[PDB]
Amino acid sequence: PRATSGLLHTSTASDKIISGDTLRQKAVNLGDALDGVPGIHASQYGGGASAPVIRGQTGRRIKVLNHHGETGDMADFSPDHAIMVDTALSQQVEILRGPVTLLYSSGNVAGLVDVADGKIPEKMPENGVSGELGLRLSSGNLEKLTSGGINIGLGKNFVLHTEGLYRKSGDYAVPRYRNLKRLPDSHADSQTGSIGLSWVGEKGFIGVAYSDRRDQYGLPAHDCHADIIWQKSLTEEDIDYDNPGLSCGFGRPWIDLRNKRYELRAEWKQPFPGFEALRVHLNRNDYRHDEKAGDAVENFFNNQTQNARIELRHQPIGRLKGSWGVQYLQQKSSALSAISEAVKQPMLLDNKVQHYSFFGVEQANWDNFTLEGGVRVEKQKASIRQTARSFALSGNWYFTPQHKLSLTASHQERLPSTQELYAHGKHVATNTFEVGNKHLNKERSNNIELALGYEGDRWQYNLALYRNRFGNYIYAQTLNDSEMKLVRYNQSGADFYGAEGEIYFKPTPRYRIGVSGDYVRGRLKNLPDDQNAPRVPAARLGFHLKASLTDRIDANLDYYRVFAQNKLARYETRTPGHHMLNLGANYRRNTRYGEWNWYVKADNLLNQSVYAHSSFLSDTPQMGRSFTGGVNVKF
Ligand SMILES: CCCCCCCCOCCOCCOCCOCCO
Ligand SMILES: CCCCCCCCOCCOCCOCCOCCO
Ligand SMILES: [Zn+2]
Repeated sequence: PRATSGLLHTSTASDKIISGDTLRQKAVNLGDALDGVPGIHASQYGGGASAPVIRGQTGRRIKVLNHHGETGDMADFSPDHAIMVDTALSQQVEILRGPVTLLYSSGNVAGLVDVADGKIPEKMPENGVSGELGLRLSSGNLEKLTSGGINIGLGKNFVLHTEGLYRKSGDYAVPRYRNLKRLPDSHADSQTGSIGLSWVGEKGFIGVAYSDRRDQYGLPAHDCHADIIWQKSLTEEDIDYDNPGLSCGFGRPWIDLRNKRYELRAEWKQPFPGFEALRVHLNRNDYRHDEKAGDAVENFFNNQTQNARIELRHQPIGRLKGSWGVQYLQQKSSALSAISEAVKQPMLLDNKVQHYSFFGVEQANWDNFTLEGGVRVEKQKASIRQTARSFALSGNWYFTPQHKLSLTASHQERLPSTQELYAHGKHVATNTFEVGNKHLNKERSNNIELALGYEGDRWQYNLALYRNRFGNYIYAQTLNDSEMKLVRYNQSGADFYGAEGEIYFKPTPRYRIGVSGDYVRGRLKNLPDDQNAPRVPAARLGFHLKASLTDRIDANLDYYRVFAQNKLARYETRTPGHHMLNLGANYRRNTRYGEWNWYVKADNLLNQSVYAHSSFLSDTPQMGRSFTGGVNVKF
C-alpha cells in the first residue's frame, strides 16, 4: 500500500491512492473515475472526454501523469479533448500534493494525478505468466467494456507484457431533457493496446513499450468560413463576423483521435557509489485528432512529444534523503483548419517548445517530524526566453502515526503556453474564437495548505484547508457581445480557498459509515471589479455506506448532495443543484486459473437532471439512471 511517483517518498496527509480493481468498476474517463474523491470534480464532455477538476483547478494548474511520464495529449487545450490515460488498465491512480509536484511540472497547484500502468512489468510474474480479464455492460449508456492484460516470462529474466481495452457506448439517456430519450452526439468508442518487454533484477529492470489508442466520440450541444474570421481581429471586427453568422443561419460533430506511444523505462537499485537508486524514462508520443463534421475535417490537432527524465536518489547523509533529477521535454504542436496557412492564421500556428528542467526534493527526519523541501528550475526556448523557478517546503508532525498534521507551502511559476500567447482561430467543438496575448507574464502563485488525518479502527478522517494566491492568474477572458463565444487571454490576480474532507466510523470491523464533503471559492482580484473565477465547482456533501456480508459479497450506497452554484463568473449562468444516489455490490470468487470478480452497480437511481458548472457543457444534463453489471478475472 504505497505510492510510486516520487523516487523519494514525501507523503502528505492529503494524498489518496485509488485501487486498480476498483477502477475496473468505475467510469472509463479519468475525470469521471476520480469524481467522488473529496475535492475532485469533473469537466465532462459527452461520453468522449472528461478532465478531473481538482480544488477548482484543472488543465495546466494540475498535472496528469502517464506512469511518471508526459501523456503527450492535448487535453490542456480544452476539456473536449480526451486525456491519454487508461485508468481501467492502470495498476493504481495516486493523487498527490507536495514538493513531489516539482519533480514533474511547474505551476501544479492542486494535485498531481499519476496513473501507473502494467505496460513495462518491472517484476517477473509468478508461474511465468500473469494477467487479467474484464467485461462489463452498462444501461442507457450503452456501454460494453472489455479489457485484458497479460505478462509473460519470456525466459529467466525477461518479461513480455500486452494489454488492451475495447469500449463501445451510445448517446446517453437523459431525464426530462427536451423531448429526447437520449442526448445526441454523446457516444464514444475507444481502443488501446500495448506491448511490453522488461528485464529483471538485480539490479532493477529495463523495458520498452509500444502503445496505440484510437478514440472516436461525439461533440454534444452542437459551413461558411474562410474569410472575415481573418483578417483580422485584434481591433473590433467581431462586429463583422457575427453579422455573417446570422446570414448563414437564415455534417455531424465528432472527434476522431489517434495516439501512438513509444517509451522506455529503467530503474535499478544500487547504481554506483553514494546512490541508492537510479531511474530513467524516455518517451515519444504521437498525438493527433481531427474535429469533424461528417467526413470533413474542421480542425486538425497535432502534438508531438518527446520526454526524458533521469532521477537518482542520493545516499542518506545521516537521516536526510533526497532525489535530484533532470528532464528534457520538446513538444511540437499545431492546430489547423481546412483553410490553408497562406490565407488565414491557424488557431495555433506550428510551434517548437523546449523545456530544460532541473529539480529535486530533500527531506530531513527528526524522529516524529519530517521536513521536505523541493525545487524546480525550467528554461524554455520557443522556435516557431524565460525561466520558471518554483519551490515548496513542507512539514509533517506525527503525534502518533498515524495522526498526521501537514503544513505545506509553495511558490510556483508557470510559463505561458504557446496557445496562450499565440492562439488565433475558431475551435469548432467549443464554438469559440481564441486570441492570444503577446505580453503575458508567468503565472506566479503562493500556496499554503494544512491537512489532518487519522485512521484508527474506530474513527477515520481526512481534512484539508487551502489557499492559493495568484499574483498572476492567466485566464480565457470572454469578450464584448447560441452564437459563437470570443475569448481573449488575460491576467489578473486570484484567490482560491477551500476545504475538503472525509470521515468514516466503523461500529464493527464489518460495517463502515461515512460522510464526505468539499467546497471551493475562486475570485479574480485586482483587474486592469473583483469578479468570480471561471468554472469553479459547487459544494458537495457526501453520505457513504459500505458493508460486507460476508467474505465475498460487498454491498455499498453513496448519496451525494450537490448544491447549486450562484457565485458565478463574468457571463456564467446559475447551475442547480441535484441529488446523486448510487448503489453498488461486489462478488469475490476463487476458482482455478483465476479470481472472478463479478460486479453490479446502479448510478443515479433518482434519475436527476445532473448539471456540472465546472464543465463547458454546464446547461447540458448528464446521464440519467444507469445499471452496470461486470466481470473481472484476475490471475
Ligand atoms: C480482451 C479484449 C481486448 C481487446 C483489445 C483490442 C485490441 C487493441 O487494439 C489496438 C489497436 O487499436 C487500433 C490502432 O489503430 C491505430 C491506427 O494507426 C494506423 C495509422 O496509419
Ligand atoms: C509544521 C507542522 C508540524 C509541527 C511544526 C513544529 C515543528 C517545527 O516546525 C517549525 C518550522 O517548520 C514548520 C513547517 O514549515 C513550513 C514551511 O514554510 C516555509 C515558508 O517559507
Ligand atoms: Zn477540441
